[PDB]
Amino acid sequence: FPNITNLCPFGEVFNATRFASVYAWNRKRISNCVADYSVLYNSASFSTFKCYGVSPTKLNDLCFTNVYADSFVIRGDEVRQIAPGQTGKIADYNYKLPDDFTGCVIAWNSNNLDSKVGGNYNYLYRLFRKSNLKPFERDISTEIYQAGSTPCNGVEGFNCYFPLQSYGFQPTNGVGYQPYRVVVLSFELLHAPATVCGPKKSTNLVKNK
Amino acid sequence: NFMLTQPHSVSASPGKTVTIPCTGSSGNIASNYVQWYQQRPGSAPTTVIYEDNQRPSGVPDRFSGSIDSSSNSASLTISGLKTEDEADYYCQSYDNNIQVFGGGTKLTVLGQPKAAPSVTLFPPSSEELQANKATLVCLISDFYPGAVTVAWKADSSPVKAGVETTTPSKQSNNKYAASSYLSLTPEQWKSHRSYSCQVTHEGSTVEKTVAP
Amino acid sequence: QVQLQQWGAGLLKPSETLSLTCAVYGGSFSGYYWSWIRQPPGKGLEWIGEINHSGSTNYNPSLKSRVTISVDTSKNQFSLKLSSVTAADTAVYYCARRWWLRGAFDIWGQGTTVTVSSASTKGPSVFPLAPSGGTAALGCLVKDYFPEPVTVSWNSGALTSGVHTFPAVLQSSGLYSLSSVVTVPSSSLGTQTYICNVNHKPSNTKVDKRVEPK
Ligand SMILES: *[C@@H]1O[C@H](CO)[C@@H](O)[C@H](O)[C@H]1NC(C)=O
Ligand SMILES: *[C@@H]1O[C@H](CO)[C@@H](O)[C@H](O)[C@H]1NC(C)=O
Repeated sequence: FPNITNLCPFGEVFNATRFASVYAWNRKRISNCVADYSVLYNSASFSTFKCYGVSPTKLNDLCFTNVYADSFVIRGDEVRQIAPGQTGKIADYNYKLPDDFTGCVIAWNSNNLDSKVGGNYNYLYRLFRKSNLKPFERDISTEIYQAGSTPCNGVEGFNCYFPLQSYGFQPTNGVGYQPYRVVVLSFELLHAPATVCGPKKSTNLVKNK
Repeated sequence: NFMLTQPHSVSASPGKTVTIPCTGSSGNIASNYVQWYQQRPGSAPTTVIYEDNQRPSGVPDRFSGSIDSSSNSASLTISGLKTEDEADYYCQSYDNNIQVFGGGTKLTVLGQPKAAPSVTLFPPSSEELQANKATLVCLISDFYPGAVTVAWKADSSPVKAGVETTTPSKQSNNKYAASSYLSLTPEQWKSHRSYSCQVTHEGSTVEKTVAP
Repeated sequence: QVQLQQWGAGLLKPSETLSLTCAVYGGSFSGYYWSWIRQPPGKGLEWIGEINHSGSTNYNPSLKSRVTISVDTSKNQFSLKLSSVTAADTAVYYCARRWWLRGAFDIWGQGTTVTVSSASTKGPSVFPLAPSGGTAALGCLVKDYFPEPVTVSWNSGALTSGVHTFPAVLQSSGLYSLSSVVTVPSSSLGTQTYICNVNHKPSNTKVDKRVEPK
C-alpha cells in the first residue's frame, strides 16, 4: 500500500480557538482524506467519547462518502442530551440527533479556555420554539416568541419573550454548570464513491522468497 | 472519585428473567461505555456485554444490556435462566483515566427451595476467661441461597471489632454454612449483661443471645 | 489465537516485593493496552495499572506510590513489581489485554495466587462450648493454628452422626480458627462419652478433651 499521507483536518475541528453557540452550531464537511480515528478514540483528553452504529474497534477499516463534524459549547449537565432519542432544551430546540444516528459524540471540559470571572455571556441557546427541531436542523431566527394567548406586537413584553438565553459561565461554577466543547461526527454512505477511509497498514518488502 | 455499585446477590428459578443493576455515583454512567463480565468460580472473567448494548460472538442472545441517563444506571438482563448462568457478574467502565469495576453480584439459579439460616451462638469458653481471652462463636448453617451477612449487638450496642467471618461455603445436603468470631477480654465480656448475633439473608433475619 | 501466560513467586511475607511476569504468544505488544488486575479472596476486581500502545505507564492513584510496570519487547513479556507488600496484597493477580483505551478487557492471563503471610507452623489449642437447645447442639472451638488441614472428631471416633465442622476462618493475624459442633440425642451422660478430639499433622499436636455443661 502507498504512504500514509493527506490525513483528515480533525486538528482544525478539535483545536479551533473559537467554538459556536449551540443554537447556531457550525458544520464542517470532511472529504477526500485518510481518517486516522485512533488519535481521537484512544485520547485520554475527552470526558465523553462514544459511538452509535459503529464500534471504535471497527473504525480505521471502514470507508464513507462524507463525514460531518458539528461543533458547539453547552453546560456539562447538558452533554447528556447529545444522544439518539433524548429530550430537553438542547435536544428539543437547539441540536437534534436522529434515532438511527451513525456517528460519534465527543466532549471535553473547557472552563480554562472559555469561562472568565464575571461570566462569559458570548454563548447562547434557544429557550423557546413553537415546535421541536427535526434531526440536523438549525434555527438562527431571532423573532420574539409569543408564549401566551395575547397577539404580540413583535417586541419583548408580558407573555412575549426574546428566544435566546446566554450561559453564565463563571470559572467557579460546579462541574455540571461548567462549559463543555462538543464535537459530533456523523458518517454517511451514498451511491457516490467513498472518499474518507482509514489508514492502510503495510508490512516490509521481502524479496527472493 | 467515580464509583459503580451493584447488589451483592440476585436469584431466580430456571426459565425466569433477572435484571442486575449497576448504578453510577460521583459522575454520569452514560458518558463512556459499560462492559459486563461473567466470572465462573476459579477462572478468569469473560465479557458477556462489551459496549452498552453489544454482545460478543459466542455469547447467548439470552443476555442483553441497557443504560439509563435519567437513573444514572446500567443493567444486565439474563432472560430464560439456565443453571449454568450461576456465576459472579461485574460491570465496568472508564472514567478520568482509571478503569472502574462494580463490586460484583453473585447470581444463583434457584435449584432448591429457599431456606433460612439455622444459627447457633456460644459464650466465650472458661478456658479463655482463664488467661485473659474470650471468643464469642456465631455459626450459620443450612441456608439457601449461599448469601448470608452477619452483625453483633452486645446487650444494646453494635460491637463491630475483632469480628472476622468466613465467606459462605457448601455443605452436605448441598445447602450453605458460614461462621463468625467475636473477640474480647473476660472483663469486656463481664462489661455487658448479654451478647447477641444477628444474621440476615435475602431480606429475612435471625437473632440469637448468650450471657455471663 | 493470542494467549497470555503468567508466572512468579506466589508465597511471600510482609515487607517483601512482589514480582510477576506475563508473556504473550500469537501476538505483539505495540498496538494494545496491557493491564494488571487483582482480586482479593472472596472480593471484587481492582485495576492496578497499565501500559498503553507504544509503552507509557498509567497507574491507579491508590497503588501508584509503590508499583512499577515494565515491558521487555525482546521477549513479548511484561511485569509487575509491587513493593513492601502486606497481608492486604493477598489476591489472585491477572494480566489482561484491552484493544483501545475505553474498550473491554478482551483477553486474560490464567491468574496467579499471591499469599502474603509471616506465619509458621503452630498446633491448635482447644476450648469447649457448653450445650445448647432442647435437642443438644454442643460445640468446641479450635482457636489458633497454622497451616491447614486439621481434624476435629468426637468421642474418640465413636460419634460420626450429627457432626458439623464449619470451614476455618483465616484471621487478620495469619493463623486459622475453627469450630466443630455435634448434635446429639439429648442427654448429659447418655452419649457414649462427651469429648472433642483434635489432630494436627503439620505440628503433630493432638488434644483430646471433655465438653460438658458449666
Ligand atoms: C514513501 O515514504 C518513504 C519514507 O519516508 C520515502 O522514502 C518514499 O520516497 C515515499 N514514497 C512516495 C512515493 O511518497
Ligand atoms: C489537538 O492539540 C493537541 C496538542 O497539540 C494534540 O495532541 C492533539 O492531537 C490535537 N487534536 C487533534 C484531533 O488533532
